[PDB]
Amino acid sequence: VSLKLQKRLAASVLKCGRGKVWLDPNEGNEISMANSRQNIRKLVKDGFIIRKP
Amino acid sequence: EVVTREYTINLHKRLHSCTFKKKAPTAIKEIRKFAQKAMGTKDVRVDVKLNKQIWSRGIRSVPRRVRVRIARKRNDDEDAKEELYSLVTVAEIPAEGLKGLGTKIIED
Amino acid sequence: PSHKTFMIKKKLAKKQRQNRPIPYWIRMRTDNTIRYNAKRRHWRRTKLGF
Amino acid sequence: GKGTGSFGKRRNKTHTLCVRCGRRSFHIQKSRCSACAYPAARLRKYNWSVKALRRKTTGTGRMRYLRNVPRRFKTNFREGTEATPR
Amino acid sequence: THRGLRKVACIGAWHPARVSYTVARAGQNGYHHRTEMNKKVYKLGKAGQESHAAITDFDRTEKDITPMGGFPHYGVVKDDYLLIKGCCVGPKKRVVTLRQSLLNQTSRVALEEIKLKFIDTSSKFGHGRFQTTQEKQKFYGRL
Amino acid sequence: VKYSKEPDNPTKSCKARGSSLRVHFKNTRETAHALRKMPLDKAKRYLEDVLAHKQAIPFTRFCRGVGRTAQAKNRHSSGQGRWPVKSTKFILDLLKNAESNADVKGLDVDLLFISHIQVNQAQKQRRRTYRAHGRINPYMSHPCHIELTLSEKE
RNA sequence: AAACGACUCUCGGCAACGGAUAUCUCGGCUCUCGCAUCGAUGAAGAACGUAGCGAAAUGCGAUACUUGGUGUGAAUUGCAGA
RNA sequence: GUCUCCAAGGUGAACAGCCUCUGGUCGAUGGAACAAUGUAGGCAAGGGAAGUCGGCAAAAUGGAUCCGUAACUUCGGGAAA
RNA sequence: GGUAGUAGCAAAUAUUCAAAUGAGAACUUUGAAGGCCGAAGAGGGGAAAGGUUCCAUGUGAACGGCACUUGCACAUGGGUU
Ligand SMILES: [K+]
Ligand SMILES: [K+]
Ligand SMILES: [K+]
Ligand SMILES: [K+]
Ligand SMILES: [K+]
Ligand SMILES: [K+]
Ligand SMILES: [Mg+2]
Ligand SMILES: [Mg+2]
Ligand SMILES: [Mg+2]
Ligand SMILES: [Mg+2]
Ligand SMILES: [Mg+2]
Ligand SMILES: [Mg+2]
Ligand SMILES: [Mg+2]
Ligand SMILES: [Zn+2]
Repeated sequence: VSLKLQKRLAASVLKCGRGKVWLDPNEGNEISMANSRQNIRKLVKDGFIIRKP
Repeated sequence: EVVTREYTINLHKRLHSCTFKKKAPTAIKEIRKFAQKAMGTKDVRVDVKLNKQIWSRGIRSVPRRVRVRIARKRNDDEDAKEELYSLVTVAEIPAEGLKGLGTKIIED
Repeated sequence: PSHKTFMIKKKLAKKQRQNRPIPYWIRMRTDNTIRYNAKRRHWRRTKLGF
Repeated sequence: GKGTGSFGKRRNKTHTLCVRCGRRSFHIQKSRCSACAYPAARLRKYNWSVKALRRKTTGTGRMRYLRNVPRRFKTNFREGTEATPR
Repeated sequence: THRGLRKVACIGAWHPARVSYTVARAGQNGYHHRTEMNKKVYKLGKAGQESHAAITDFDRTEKDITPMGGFPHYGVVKDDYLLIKGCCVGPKKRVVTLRQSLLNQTSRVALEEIKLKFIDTSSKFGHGRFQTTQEKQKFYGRL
Repeated sequence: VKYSKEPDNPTKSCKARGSSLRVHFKNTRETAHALRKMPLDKAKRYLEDVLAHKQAIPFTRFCRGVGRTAQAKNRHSSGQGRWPVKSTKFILDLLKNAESNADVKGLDVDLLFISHIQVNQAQKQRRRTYRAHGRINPYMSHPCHIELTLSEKE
C-alpha cells in the first residue's frame, strides 16, 4: 500500500516538514486505514505517527 | 544443512582501485558474492546493521577488513525458488583484535 | 491566472463540459457512424488560444 | 538571441476575444477588431478573399429569423387567423 | 588539433587511391614473437654446487641468488639458472627458448672473460637497503 | 485460423500464436531460428538458460554490429550471439500455451517437438524524436506475429 | 574432402506488409426552368444555455431536440420508464 | 527565455568561495569492463618560446600588515608602479 | 526497403540495506544509512500566461524516448463561500 497521503496529512497536522514525519513501519495497515486529519490526529495521539527531532 | 560461521573479509584487496562513487555499493556486492561462494546459496541477505557498518564512513572509506557472521538457514516460504538462504550480520571483534583470528564455527 | 474575467471563466466552463468521451449508448444507435469524440482537448497538447 | 531566447517573452496579449465576431482578433491598444472591424458600424469584408467571405457569409450561422421567411411568403404572410376548429 | 592530436595527419596521397601497408596504423601492440642475438652468459648457477649462491670472490657474504622477499611475481629460484647480461623478452614467469649462436663468435666482447665482483640481492619490491634478512634483523636489533 | 504450415497429422499436433506482440521482430526471428526443430523440453531448458544468461541465442541474419560471446560457439562459429530475454519470454509463453493445448487434446508431451515456428512483421507503431535545428524524426517500434506448431516425434 | 550447415542471391507454395484493381454511391460538376421573400415590429453574424440518460452535428430559448392549431392515423426505439 | 516579495549558523571585509540547520531532494534508463581515439581535469626530470603567423593554451602573481616606489604629467594622477 | 538492431541513452557529485504490496519491483510505499540544494536555494508565495493541470478512488490500451504496481496519462466523482 501507499502512505503518501498519510505522510502529507501527518506533516500538515504536526506543522513539520514531511522529512520529519515518522510513520511506524510495523503499523502500516492501520496507518493506511486513516484518510482524514481526525484519523491522523488519533494516530499521533496513539503514538503510531511521531514528529522526529 | 543449517550452519553458522564467522569470517574475516578483506575488502581492501577486493576493492583496490575501485571508483569512489561505487566503492561502498561494490563492497556490498563483494560481501554478497563472498557469502554466495562460502555457503553455496544464491540468495544472500545483508543485515541492516551490517549495511550501516559498511556505510558508516561514507561512500569512499570502506573498512579494510570486516568481521561477519554468515548463517545458512532453510527458507520456510514455499514459493521461494531456493531451499536455503544466507544471512550476513556483524560479528564481535575480540579484544586482541582481528590479528590471529581465523574462520570460526558458531553453532553449538 | 487567478484573476480572470467572468466571460473567460464561462467560456472555460463550456470547454470543460465539452471535453468528455461520448456516451456508450451512442454507438448502439441504428445507422451510427460516431466512433469517439473527435474534438477531445488536452490542456498540454492544444491551447485554447483565448 | 532572436530565436528561442526571444520566444520566451510572450505574456502580453495583443488581441483578445472580439465582442461581435467572437474571434481572438480584437486589437486592444487599437481598440478594434482585425477580423470584422468592430466597433465600426459596417462589417470588414473584401472581395480579394473569397474564402474569407464564404467562411462568414449568410447561411454559415443559425438564421434564427431568416430561415422562416420563405414559409411565410408561401402563405403570403398570413396573420391573425387560425385553422378551422376540428 | 581538432578531433585529437595522437594521429598520423596524412595517411596517404590522392594517388594511389588506397592506404598502403607502409602507413602507421593503430592496432595490437606487444605479444610479438622476437629473437634477440648475442646475450652473454654471465654465470651458470648449479643447484647444490657452491655456484647457485650469489657469493663471489670479492664479496664473501653467504647469500643466495634470490633477492630479499623473493623474486617479484616469480618466486624462489632453487634449480639451475643462467645469469645473462642485459634484458630478455617477455614478462616474469614467461617461458623463453635459449638458442646456440648461429654466428662465429670471435669478437673481443664475445671472448671476454668476465669475473663477477658483486651481485645485488636487495629487495626489488622497493628501495631495498639490505642484502640479507639477517642483515636487516641485525640493523633493527631483532637478532 | 490457417497457419503458414499445417501439420502432416493434425490429430497428433497442437498450435499456438500471438499477434502484434510488443517485442522486436529481429530478436524474435533470431530466437525462433535458434529454436526450429528442437524437442519441447530441450527448447524450454534452452530458453530458461537464455533468460539466466547461461546460453546465448546466435544472431545470424540481423547481426550487424552485434557483439560476440563464447556461449554460442557450438551453434554459430563466429560467436555472434545475444540474450533477447523479452523474445525468449514471449516464445516460452507461446510454448506453454501449446503444451496446454496438447494436454487438452490428450497428446503425451514427452515426444513433442517444434514442428514449425515462424515470425512475421506486424503493424508498426509510431512515436517521434526531436533532432537538432528544430527537426522531428520517426521513432517506430517493430511488433511481430509469432506462430508455432508442435508435433509428436515419429 | 569443399560434404552438412550458416550467410547472400534466386524460383515456387503458404503466411505477412500495404491498400492498387474491380463493382458500388442519400456526394460533386454542368445545363435548363419557376418564383421574388432580410433589417430599429431589432436582420445577418457572434455567445451562453436546453434532453431521464449527449460531447459533436441537427433543433430549440428558462414554455429551451420543443408549446399551440390543423392534417394523417398507432407509434418512438440504443436503453429505461410513462 | 520569462517581473517580483521572505532570507538562519560557521569561516571570512563580504547575500565571494566551502561546510552546516529549517524546508526540499537523490529526478536525470540500468549492469559489466577499464582497449585505441576523444571530452573535461592534473602532474612531469634537464632546458625555458628553440614551438607557433602570433606565448594560442597553460603556468606564474594574487588576501592582509610593515618598509619603499621612477620617467612622465593636464599637478588631479601614474600607483597595488 | 538497405542503412540498422546501427548512431546513439554520458551536463546538474549517489546511492545502499531490510520489509510491505503485487503475476511481475534497480524505478511504487515504510523504516534505516550515506549524500546534495546551502536562505541572490533544488525552500516558502505572488504578477503575467495556462485552464482543472487541484483532491479522492480505480485502471484494459496508448503516453510518461528503459521500466512501473505508477501518474501533471486515462475513467468516475469532489472542490474556489
Ligand atoms: K559489435
Ligand atoms: K517465398
Ligand atoms: K405541431
Ligand atoms: K616564440
Ligand atoms: K613569422
Ligand atoms: K499490481
Ligand atoms: Mg480602448
Ligand atoms: Mg621494484
Ligand atoms: Mg533528440
Ligand atoms: Mg474503385
Ligand atoms: Mg568576522
Ligand atoms: Mg536577497
Ligand atoms: Mg494529483
Ligand atoms: Zn470582430
